[PDB]
Amino acid sequence: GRTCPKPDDLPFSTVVPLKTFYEPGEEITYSCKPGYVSRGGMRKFICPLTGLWPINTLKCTPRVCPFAGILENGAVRYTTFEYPNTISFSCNTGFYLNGADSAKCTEEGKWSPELPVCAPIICPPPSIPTFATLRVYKPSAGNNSLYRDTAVFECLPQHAMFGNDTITCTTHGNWTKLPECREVKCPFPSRPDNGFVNYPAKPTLYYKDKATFGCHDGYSLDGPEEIECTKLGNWSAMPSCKASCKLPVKKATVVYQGERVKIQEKFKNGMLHGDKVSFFCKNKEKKCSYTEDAQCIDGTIEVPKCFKEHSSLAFWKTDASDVKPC
Ligand SMILES: *[C@@H]1O[C@H](CO)[C@@H](O[C@H]2O[C@H](CO)[C@@H](O[C@@H]3O[C@H](CO[C@@H]4O[C@H](CO)[C@@H](O)[C@H](O)[C@@H]4O)[C@@H](O)[C@H](O[C@@H]4O[C@H](CO)[C@@H](O)[C@H](O)[C@@H]4O)[C@@H]3O)[C@H](O)[C@H]2NC(C)=O)[C@H](O)[C@H]1NC(C)=O
Ligand SMILES: *[C@@H]1O[C@H](CO)[C@@H](O[C@@H]2O[C@H](CO)[C@@H](O[C@@H]3O[C@H](CO)[C@@H](O)[C@H](O)[C@@H]3O)[C@H](O)[C@H]2NC(C)=O)[C@H](O)[C@H]1NC(C)=O
Ligand SMILES: *[C@H]1O[C@H](CO)[C@@H](O[C@H]2O[C@H](CO)[C@@H](O)[C@H](O)[C@H]2NC(C)=O)[C@H](O)[C@H]1NC(C)=O
Ligand SMILES: *[C@H]1O[C@H](CO)[C@@H](O)[C@H](O)[C@H]1NC(C)=O
Repeated sequence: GRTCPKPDDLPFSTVVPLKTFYEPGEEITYSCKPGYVSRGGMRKFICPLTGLWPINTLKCTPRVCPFAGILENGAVRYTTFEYPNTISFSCNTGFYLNGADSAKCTEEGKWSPELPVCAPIICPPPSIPTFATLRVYKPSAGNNSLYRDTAVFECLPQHAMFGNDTITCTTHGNWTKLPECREVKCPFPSRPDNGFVNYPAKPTLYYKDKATFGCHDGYSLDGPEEIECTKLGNWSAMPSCKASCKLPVKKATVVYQGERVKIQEKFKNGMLHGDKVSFFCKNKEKKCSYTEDAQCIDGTIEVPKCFKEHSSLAFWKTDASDVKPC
């Protein structure tokens, strides 16, 4: 007699019992693999006497979990909400993912784990470090603060801050490291020789306290006119009063700050400490002029040896200042 051959292998199905051949009368059963369903309902067949399995209308397709394209305030990386695909989630900035970051479409046709949700990241109101007060804070959400919000602290009078004065509301619901408010004092500043110094009239001096200096006519300051009590208990700087220099020569064109000037004119009232200048002097041989420097260093200034000061009443030898450059 005849016999039916092995059954055609249908997509996403299972046949039972699956033999390579059947006797007329035997029965087999197609079933969609788990995670699939059929536009039909599980087809069974009995091997005909002809030995030819009938036409199979069985079509199995993936069960489809519920639409999950939208994630309020977030992104949903997906392909097709059908078994056994995986879909992942994430939230826009400001929000955190309250739930699993991904989920699969189970063979049952539901999402596992249950779809997550994006939620607003928040920090509770911040604390005030000792000896400080924050003047930059206002709840953005209820009694609390939202992501990347800020609060700014300013220490208390006579107290120095250590660490940024500004804190932000991090993704961890907590704020960034807080600043410190220690109290700092500075010793009184020493008066400068040939000069004087001033500062608040009180028992002790603390952080951010100002002290000003100066010098008697003959001298000038070699440091800033004003200084303050730094957070490290010492001062901005300690200026001294340095002696000015009398004009080195009677008449001469010199370079002061890259420009030519009449030295007797520029420093009519003497040169201050530090003032630098450049003298001109020719190079006999090549008949051109070059320049060397000099500077007022506390009452003294070394005019270059190469310099030659021609007298006003002589003039008859051209000045180095007027010789072509070298
Ligand atoms: C805001 O809120 C956060 C809570 O979520 C909080 O936590 C974060 O910051 C803390 C530290 O402040 C973190 O804990 C530390 O993590 C360090 C880095 O992690 C390591 O992990 C890697 C794994 O990849 C290992 O390879 C490393 O060896 C290491 O273990 C870690 O080094 C710290 O460990 C210590 O090391 C010390 C060294 O001398 C030891 O004394 C000490 O005993 C310990 O061994 C510590 O674990 C925490 O994980 C962070 N968590 C998150 C989610 O960010 C923040 O601190 C908080 N911010 C503020 C300002 O409060
Ligand atoms: C006010 O007082 C503080 C307290 O000492 C002074 O801090 C000192 O600052 C210097 C640099 O400005 C630090 O030097 C550091 O180490 C060596 C110096 O040989 C070198 O690697 C670098 O110069 C480096 O910056 C020094 O460590 C630091 N003092 C201490 C104890 O740590 C500050 O300079 C004073 N300010 C004024 C205006 O006087
Ligand atoms: C945030 O905290 C405030 C506290 O200022 C709460 O305000 C009041 O209203 C509540 C009503 O449920 C009371 O139960 C609180 O006792 C009362 N607070 C004070 C100080 O009297 C407010 O409810 C909180 N708001 C949110 C959104 O959490
Ligand atoms: C600290 O505050 C922020 C960073 O947190 C930034 O402005 C800078 O790094 C610091 N600002 C100041 C004023 O030190």
